[PDB]
Amino acid sequence: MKKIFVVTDNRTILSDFKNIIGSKNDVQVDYFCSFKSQTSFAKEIYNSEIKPIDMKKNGNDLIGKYDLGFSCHSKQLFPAKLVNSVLCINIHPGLNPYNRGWFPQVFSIINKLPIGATIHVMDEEIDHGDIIIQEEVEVNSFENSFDVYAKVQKKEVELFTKVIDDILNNKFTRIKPNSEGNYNSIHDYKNMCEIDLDKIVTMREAIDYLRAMTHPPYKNSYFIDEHGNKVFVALELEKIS
Amino acid sequence: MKKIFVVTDNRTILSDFKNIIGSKNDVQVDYFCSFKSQTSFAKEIYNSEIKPIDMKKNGNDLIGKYDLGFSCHSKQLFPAKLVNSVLCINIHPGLNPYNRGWFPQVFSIINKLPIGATIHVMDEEIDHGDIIIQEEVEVNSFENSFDVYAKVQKKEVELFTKVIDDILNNKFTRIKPNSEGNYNSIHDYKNMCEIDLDKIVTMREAIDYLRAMTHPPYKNSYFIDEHGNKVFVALELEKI
Ligand SMILES: Cc1cn([C@H]2C[C@H](O)[C@@H](COP(=O)(O)OP(=O)(O)O[C@H]3O[C@H](C)[C@@H](N)[C@H](O)[C@H]3O)O2)c(=O)[nH]c1=O
Ligand SMILES: Cc1cn([C@H]2C[C@H](O)[C@@H](COP(=O)(O)OP(=O)(O)O)O2)c(=O)[nH]c1=O
Repeated sequence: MKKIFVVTDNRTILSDFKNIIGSKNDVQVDYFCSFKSQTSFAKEIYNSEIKPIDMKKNGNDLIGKYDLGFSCHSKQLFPAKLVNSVLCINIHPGLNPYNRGWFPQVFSIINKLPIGATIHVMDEEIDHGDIIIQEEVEVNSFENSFDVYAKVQKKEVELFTKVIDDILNNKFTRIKPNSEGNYNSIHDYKNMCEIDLDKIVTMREAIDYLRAMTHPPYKNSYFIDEHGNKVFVALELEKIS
Repeated sequence: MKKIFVVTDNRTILSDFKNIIGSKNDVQVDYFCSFKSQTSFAKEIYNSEIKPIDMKKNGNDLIGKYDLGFSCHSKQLFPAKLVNSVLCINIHPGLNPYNRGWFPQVFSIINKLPIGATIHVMDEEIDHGDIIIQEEVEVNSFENSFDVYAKVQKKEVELFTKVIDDILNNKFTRIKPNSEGNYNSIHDYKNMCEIDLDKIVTMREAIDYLRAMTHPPYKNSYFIDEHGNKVFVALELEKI
């Protein structure tokens, strides 16, 4: 009777996991989310389908109570000794080791490194340890950050569905990542948000930039005009074929 | 009793002109439209508030019956015999002589020549005769073609309200354009609509181009991608 914890701040992921994991024998599972997340998850917390936790403070208190941990779309990072003492697996919206860090799909639309989904064993470093399973996702011309994120998310759930048995059976793939690849900080993102009106680019590049920064309902890219107006920009694309 | 004819394919222009002209004395006004609004105007047709006409063919059959002609957001050209037969005045959504012909505001957002409304006497050429009155409108950074056009169309009506009494009394300002300006044909406009993915531009330029091509509900600018899907693009801006 494996005992499992799952940390997420995503409703859709929370719902998919429950589905996949609740289907399984010999499994008990507690679900946690973050404190920043008290409202998004107000009906479910109150029903206690999930429970806030400060992983920074108290993550290490789950040592000894669980056999297996999962992080999927989780606002928080797991403490080292938790990760070094319990098997913790991350289900991640990018293709390690490319565009590790913040908003992988945004950076992929711009810099053309592969994007996809990875499930990997957690280590002390971010998006860094043994890969269990991962798959690339196509970026089409007509897609923005939101469409690519949504393909990635679905691939995530399909890949976890494919490997959850092996993991609960504690016999599963572990492959070293092939290079260190690259990381993008939240500051790297923030520096791209302000459009530089004088920057020289092809139309291809302006479009790829505008679509990479388009993800309803967020407001991301902007310019500051003459009169000091702050104007946010988003792009819409439609395939007519 | 001054006999006037008005040609439009726009509902709000139609009821605007009804309101303005309809508050004047000693005028009798007939309204016309293209056969292409037959359906979209059917209810006004049945109430004889307006009546389609095929200008190309039978426009000249208006010769002799009116003292004064107006065109405003019509789909049709007045035939030239009708033009030289009576005073015909165009109420026009551009600032003549800049960006005459197609979608003035779209070219102006890109090429920066002014935009505005112009009320002008019609001659045989397009967007060309003596200017009665016209006024520039501003293009702010956050506006697309829809936004600017709406401002221009509001201005058209304003200007017309200001000069209709003069025109009715047959003594109104007519100045010649300061130059021949420039004209943009359908061929110019269509070419502008296909994006050149390889063209080098500032981001200012990319954004001005795309906002100039944004005009809900239409789909205007597009690129052909590597699989030859035709992809239409539009931009949203939001001053915060
Ligand atoms: C905050 C924010 C998000 N987005 C887009 C791009 C992101 O890839 C996507 C989802 O981000 P999110 O914060 O909605 O939701 P998740 O990916 O659901 O978020 C969680 O998992 C991530 C791995 C963590 N880094 C986040 O802290 C955590 O909240 O939404 C934007 O376009 N603009 C934004 O300001
Ligand atoms: C027909 C069409 C119009 N437009 C925009 C540009 C034109 O300035 C604007 C107005 O033309 P239109 O809506 O044809 O109506 P009316 O003569 O009643 O105004 O719509 C497009 O952007 N694409 C199109 O295909």
